[PDB]
Amino acid sequence: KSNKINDALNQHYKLNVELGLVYAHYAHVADDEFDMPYLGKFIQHLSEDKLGVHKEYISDYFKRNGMKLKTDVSVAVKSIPSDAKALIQEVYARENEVRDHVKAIAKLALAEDDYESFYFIQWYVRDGLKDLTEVDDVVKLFNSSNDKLIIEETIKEMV
Amino acid sequence: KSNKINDALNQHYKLNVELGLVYAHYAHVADDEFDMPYLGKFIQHLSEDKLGVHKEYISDYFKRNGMKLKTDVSVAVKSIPSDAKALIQEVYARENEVRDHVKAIAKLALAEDDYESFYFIQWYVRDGLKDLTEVDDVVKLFNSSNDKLIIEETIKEMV
Amino acid sequence: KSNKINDALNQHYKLNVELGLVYAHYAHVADDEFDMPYLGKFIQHLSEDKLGVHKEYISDYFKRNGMKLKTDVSVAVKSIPSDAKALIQEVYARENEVRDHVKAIAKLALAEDDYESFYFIQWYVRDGLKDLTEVDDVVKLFNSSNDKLIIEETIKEMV
Amino acid sequence: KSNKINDALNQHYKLNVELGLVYAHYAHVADDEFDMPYLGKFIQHLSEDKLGVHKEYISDYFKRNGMKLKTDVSVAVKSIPSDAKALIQEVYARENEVRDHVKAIAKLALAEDDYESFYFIQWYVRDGLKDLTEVDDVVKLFNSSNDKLIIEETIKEMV
Amino acid sequence: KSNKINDALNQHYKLNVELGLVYAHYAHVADDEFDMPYLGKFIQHLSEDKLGVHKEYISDYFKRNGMKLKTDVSVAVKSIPSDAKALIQEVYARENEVRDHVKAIAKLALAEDDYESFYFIQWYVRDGLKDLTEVDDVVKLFNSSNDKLIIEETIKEMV
Amino acid sequence: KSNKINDALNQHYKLNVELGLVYAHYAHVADDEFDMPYLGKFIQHLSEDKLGVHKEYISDYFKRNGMKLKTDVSVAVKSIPSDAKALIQEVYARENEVRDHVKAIAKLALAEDDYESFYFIQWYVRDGLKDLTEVDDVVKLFNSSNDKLIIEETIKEMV
Amino acid sequence: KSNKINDALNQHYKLNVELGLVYAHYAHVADDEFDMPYLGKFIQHLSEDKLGVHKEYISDYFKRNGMKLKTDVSVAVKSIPSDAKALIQEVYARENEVRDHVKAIAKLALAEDDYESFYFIQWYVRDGLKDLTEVDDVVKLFNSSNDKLIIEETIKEMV
Ligand SMILES: [Cl-]
Ligand SMILES: [Cl-]
Ligand SMILES: [Cl-]
Ligand SMILES: [Cl-]
Ligand SMILES: [Cl-]
Ligand SMILES: [Cl-]
Ligand SMILES: [Cl-]
Ligand SMILES: [Cl-]
Ligand SMILES: [Cl-]
Ligand SMILES: [Cl-]
Ligand SMILES: [Cl-]
Ligand SMILES: [Cl-]
Ligand SMILES: [Cl-]
Ligand SMILES: [Cl-]
Ligand SMILES: [Fe+3]
Ligand SMILES: [Fe+3]
Ligand SMILES: [Fe+3]
Ligand SMILES: [Fe+3]
Ligand SMILES: [Fe+3]
Ligand SMILES: [Fe+3]
Ligand SMILES: [Fe+3]
Ligand SMILES: [Fe+3]
Ligand SMILES: [Fe+3]
Ligand SMILES: [Fe+3]
Ligand SMILES: [Fe+3]
Ligand SMILES: [Fe+3]
Ligand SMILES: [Fe+3]
Ligand SMILES: [Fe+3]
Ligand SMILES: [Fe+3]
Ligand SMILES: [Fe+3]
Ligand SMILES: [Fe+3]
Ligand SMILES: [Fe+3]
Ligand SMILES: [Fe+3]
Ligand SMILES: [Fe+3]
Ligand SMILES: [Fe+3]
Ligand SMILES: [Fe+3]
Ligand SMILES: [Fe+3]
Ligand SMILES: [Fe+3]
Ligand SMILES: [Fe+3]
Ligand SMILES: [Fe+3]
Ligand SMILES: [Fe+3]
Ligand SMILES: [Fe+3]
Ligand SMILES: [Fe+3]
Ligand SMILES: [Fe+3]
Ligand SMILES: [Fe+3]
Ligand SMILES: [Fe+3]
Ligand SMILES: [Fe+3]
Ligand SMILES: [Fe+3]
Ligand SMILES: [Fe+3]
Ligand SMILES: [Fe+3]
Ligand SMILES: [Fe+3]
Ligand SMILES: [Fe+3]
Ligand SMILES: [Fe+3]
Ligand SMILES: [Fe+3]
Ligand SMILES: [Fe+3]
Ligand SMILES: [Fe+3]
Ligand SMILES: [Fe+3]
Ligand SMILES: [Fe+3]
Ligand SMILES: [Fe+3]
Ligand SMILES: [Fe+3]
Ligand SMILES: [Fe+3]
Ligand SMILES: [Fe+3]
Ligand SMILES: [Fe+3]
Ligand SMILES: [Fe+3]
Ligand SMILES: [Fe+3]
Ligand SMILES: [Fe+3]
Ligand SMILES: [Fe+3]
Ligand SMILES: [Fe+3]
Ligand SMILES: [Fe+3]
Ligand SMILES: [Fe+3]
Ligand SMILES: [Fe+3]
Ligand SMILES: [Fe+3]
Ligand SMILES: [Fe+3]
Ligand SMILES: [Fe+3]
Ligand SMILES: [Fe+3]
Ligand SMILES: [Fe+3]
Ligand SMILES: [Mg+2]
Ligand SMILES: [Mg+2]
Ligand SMILES: [Mg+2]
Ligand SMILES: [Mg+2]
Ligand SMILES: [Mg+2]
Ligand SMILES: [Mg+2]
Ligand SMILES: [Mg+2]
Repeated sequence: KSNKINDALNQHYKLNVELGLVYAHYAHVADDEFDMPYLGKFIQHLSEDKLGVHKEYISDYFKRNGMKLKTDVSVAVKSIPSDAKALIQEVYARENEVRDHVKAIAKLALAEDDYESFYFIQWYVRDGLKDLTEVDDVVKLFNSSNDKLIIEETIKEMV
Repeated sequence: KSNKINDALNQHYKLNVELGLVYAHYAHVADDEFDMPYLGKFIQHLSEDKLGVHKEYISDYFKRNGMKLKTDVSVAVKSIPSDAKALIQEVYARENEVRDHVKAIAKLALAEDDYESFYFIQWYVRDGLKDLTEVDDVVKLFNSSNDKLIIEETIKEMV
Repeated sequence: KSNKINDALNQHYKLNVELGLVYAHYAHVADDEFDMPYLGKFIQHLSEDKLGVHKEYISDYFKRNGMKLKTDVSVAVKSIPSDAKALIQEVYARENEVRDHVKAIAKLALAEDDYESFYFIQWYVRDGLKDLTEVDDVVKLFNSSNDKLIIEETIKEMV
Repeated sequence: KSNKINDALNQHYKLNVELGLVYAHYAHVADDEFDMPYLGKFIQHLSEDKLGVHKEYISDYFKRNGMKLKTDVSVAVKSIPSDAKALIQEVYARENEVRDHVKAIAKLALAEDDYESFYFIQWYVRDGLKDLTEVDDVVKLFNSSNDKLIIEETIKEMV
Repeated sequence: KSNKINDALNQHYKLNVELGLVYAHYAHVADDEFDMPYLGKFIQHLSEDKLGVHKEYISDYFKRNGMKLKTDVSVAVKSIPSDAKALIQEVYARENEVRDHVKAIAKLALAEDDYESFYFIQWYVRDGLKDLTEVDDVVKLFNSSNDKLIIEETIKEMV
Repeated sequence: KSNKINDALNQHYKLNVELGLVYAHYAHVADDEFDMPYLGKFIQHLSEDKLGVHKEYISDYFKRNGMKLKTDVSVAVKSIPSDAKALIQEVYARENEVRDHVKAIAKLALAEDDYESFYFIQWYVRDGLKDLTEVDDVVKLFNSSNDKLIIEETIKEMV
Repeated sequence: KSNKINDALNQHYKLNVELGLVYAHYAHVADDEFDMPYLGKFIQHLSEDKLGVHKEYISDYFKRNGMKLKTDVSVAVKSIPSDAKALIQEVYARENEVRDHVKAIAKLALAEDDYESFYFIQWYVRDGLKDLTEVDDVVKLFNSSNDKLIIEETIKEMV
């Protein structure tokens, strides 16, 4: 097993956990402070996504190839974006950074001739683009209407 | 809303998140290092429990009564118990401490005449005893047999 | 049986009856004067709630523990809020006062060592918070959009 | 719209509310003090009848023809009939007075050439006679047997 | 675990066992000596209630919190009430005393900050009032009719 | 009716009640102290057997033939066997004594030419042998394996 | 088509055939000599896997891209591992070597810009890790218990 891939995947595990905890806070704020419970449910589903399969796939993959899991988590939510559009724009920015880290891991697996890892990362390559697409669709709405309740209703059909 | 109850519930939110992240690591170790995948699935279900409804009930309760959510999370898993029995014994110890914190919150709600909070905490009072009972049943097995595969098979029927 | 609990529960019976009659008027006004029939149906359901189980639970509880029922009802609706948002804001204020009276009854039952009464009041402790949450969700909409028909459509899915 | 019909219908709304609150008390007393829970359920159904459709039909009719609703309610139950037969005899007397008020409203609608109102009142003309028939059937039983449990059993099949 | 709560719950276990054995005798006598087999089945169901879940909940609760079970039972039925009404009146008296013991245990749990115990006792707080209500409904019948077969038939529908 | 049969059956009623209360304690101890919850459920089913039909058949038989029921119960569980095998061995000993008392009642019924009683006792003659067979099958396991969890699993299929 | 990829895939075809024939022998020995028929069925399923789709996918892929199939097979099973744990440990070693050959083919396809081949090999990259995981799970059991029949029973649920 590759130590650099092991480290890179342990950092991605850490990123998904910390992002998931931030999104859970953002989801609470979207509902409570911004009166957009469907925006909150959208962000909450992203939170459970990062804290669910996004982190468990890595821990399960480690079991198979003899890599070691590291749990080292530090996250504090110290400021909140000022309104709902800024809130989901901040979610978009974090999701775009996820794509960059995933790209680095794919590049490294090919450099290490670690084709089991390149394969494993394929899911994340795809899911990074679709999570970002789902978020971008929501960011769209805030530039498409000035009525929070119209946006809310549109979110309800986007699940 | 009570500031002391708000602080006490924010600390319990923090405890459930951090416990959930530790259990996820313990579940990985139970399977990978100790060859007890059903012990791992038992601990993993506890992890999803703490990181799921145990934390979301608090955030949802805050939305209703005007309390504020705090996300301040710090956890590192720096040593692992040496074998499976010590692993689940350590889970038992953490679950027993949960009962003590839950008791303090119930006592405080009555002191504050905060009966909505005393009510909310009732679930946790009960779930604290049953989570501890489920864990204690697993600790039982390691003193009841010296065969890991017998214990494993018994865990598989305890879900 | 406690005379003070009996008096406190008889006043709560009186409050639920009088609130129910006011809400029935408010529901009529929401539909007829303000053109918001779904706001009216929301308020009408609150009216039937107070005039239904909220009052009958008390009368039934009295049958069990030997307390006496008092019927002494006086209510006149002499002014109406000027628009729909003020109408539902006034409903919110009344529902928040209900929480305070419920809290006093819980405190008194513990003071009297009347644990059957503390138990009975638990439903009301919970229902006070959820009725207030349902009303607060509707008050949200009037600060989320300036289009009565958008608010109306959003109410129709909130039942 | 007719002001006299509006006033006459507002008084009938007031009568149905106040009668409904009295019957709810009578139903409680029939069960608790007189040991006739089925007599109580009979009277309770009359209570929900007056406090339900009997009052809501008027408020809904007002929405259609531009009449105004008045909520002005004053009722105290200060004495209770001494036994069950007197209790249901008192219910009969109140129901018979309802017929007289309904008759006055029908007479007035014809005098005003208000045929929408004469039509609306037709339901009440009929329901006044059948409510009084249902009550009279129960009053029958107390002159037909001296055994409360026989009367109770007969009430249970009369719904 | 609290020693005083342990003792108080062990005495309640003892009370439910001894009451259950007395009711089983009373049920036999209601059928055989008093010709009221449905009164007997009513009392027999109370007997199985006390000797069933009323005692097993305590023993199961002890397993969870580390309290010890005591079995110390002494009961002799040395006199029987003279007729059926006195028989069920005596059942009522015993059930009313159960409420008082349950109240003492709830008061003690709050005094000990034993919120798991206060929670456990909630069932008994409620069941004490409803068992007493069921018995009181049967005592009602003996003051409502002088015909044992009418009372019997009424009991058959009260289960 | 025979006075000696009446006395012999009243003593058997007393034996089944007292045995049932002891088994309920033994079942609690098998689960809590010995970590054998399925052994506990086996013993608990024996407890409900003695406290159920084993005692009610006698009380019902008395109703038919004019014998009198006596309730005189005295039982204290003052020592517990030291381990699970001794626990079920003690259950076996008590069940074997039941066979001897049942035999004495059958012998007495034939001596009294009480053929209704000899018939009634036939069930007990049979059930005495099968209850003892069920218990003996469990005692078998403790001499067949030294692993409590293997024994536990075998008990789970023996119901 | 690449001659080096053609040669590398023809060697992998040869490896899967020869491994499949060895596993078929090992499966026979696991059942017959070692009394572990479920271990035998596990190894037999691996045998049919290598001799089935693992070899036919290659021959079918050759049909599509114009590569030539070579059949050149030489295998003799001349010694058998001494016990069951050594038997499955030897299976593990062979499966781990399969991963190395699969890795070389993936590396070569990228070197040849043969992306149809890199794609085809992806299945094998994944199946190499899961076949090795399935085998490793069985090797686990021999270090988890010293009872062949416990291991056998555990294998039966692992299919
Ligand atoms: Cl941070
Ligand atoms: Cl690889
Ligand atoms: Cl830490
Ligand atoms: Cl409160
Ligand atoms: Cl007023
Ligand atoms: Cl109480
Ligand atoms: Cl009045
Ligand atoms: Cl007209
Ligand atoms: Cl006694
Ligand atoms: Cl507690
Ligand atoms: Cl004794
Ligand atoms: Cl005979
Ligand atoms: Cl060879
Ligand atoms: Cl290509
Ligand atoms: Fe919400
Ligand atoms: Fe996903
Ligand atoms: Fe950070
Ligand atoms: Fe903005
Ligand atoms: Fe995702
Ligand atoms: Fe996704
Ligand atoms: Fe829509
Ligand atoms: Fe729409
Ligand atoms: Fe739609
Ligand atoms: Fe596994
Ligand atoms: Fe749970
Ligand atoms: Fe920490
Ligand atoms: Fe250890
Ligand atoms: Fe839980
Ligand atoms: Fe739980
Ligand atoms: Fe087994
Ligand atoms: Fe099994
Ligand atoms: Fe099984
Ligand atoms: Fe309308
Ligand atoms: Fe409700
Ligand atoms: Fe008022
Ligand atoms: Fe306004
Ligand atoms: Fe409500
Ligand atoms: Fe409600
Ligand atoms: Fe719309
Ligand atoms: Fe819609
Ligand atoms: Fe819709
Ligand atoms: Fe009743
Ligand atoms: Fe009607
Ligand atoms: Fe009046
Ligand atoms: Fe009279
Ligand atoms: Fe009517
Ligand atoms: Fe009617
Ligand atoms: Fe009938
Ligand atoms: Fe009948
Ligand atoms: Fe009938
Ligand atoms: Fe009978
Ligand atoms: Fe019950
Ligand atoms: Fe006694
Ligand atoms: Fe008497
Ligand atoms: Fe009960
Ligand atoms: Fe009950
Ligand atoms: Fe009859
Ligand atoms: Fe009947
Ligand atoms: Fe009937
Ligand atoms: Fe258990
Ligand atoms: Fe049986
Ligand atoms: Fe004894
Ligand atoms: Fe022993
Ligand atoms: Fe039996
Ligand atoms: Fe049996
Ligand atoms: Fe089995
Ligand atoms: Fe098994
Ligand atoms: Fe089985
Ligand atoms: Fe075979
Ligand atoms: Fe396969
Ligand atoms: Fe070879
Ligand atoms: Fe070996
Ligand atoms: Fe394969
Ligand atoms: Fe495979
Ligand atoms: Fe099995
Ligand atoms: Fe099985
Ligand atoms: Mg390279
Ligand atoms: Mg206080
Ligand atoms: Mg006090
Ligand atoms: Mg005219
Ligand atoms: Mg205190
Ligand atoms: Mg003879
Ligand atoms: Mg190249």
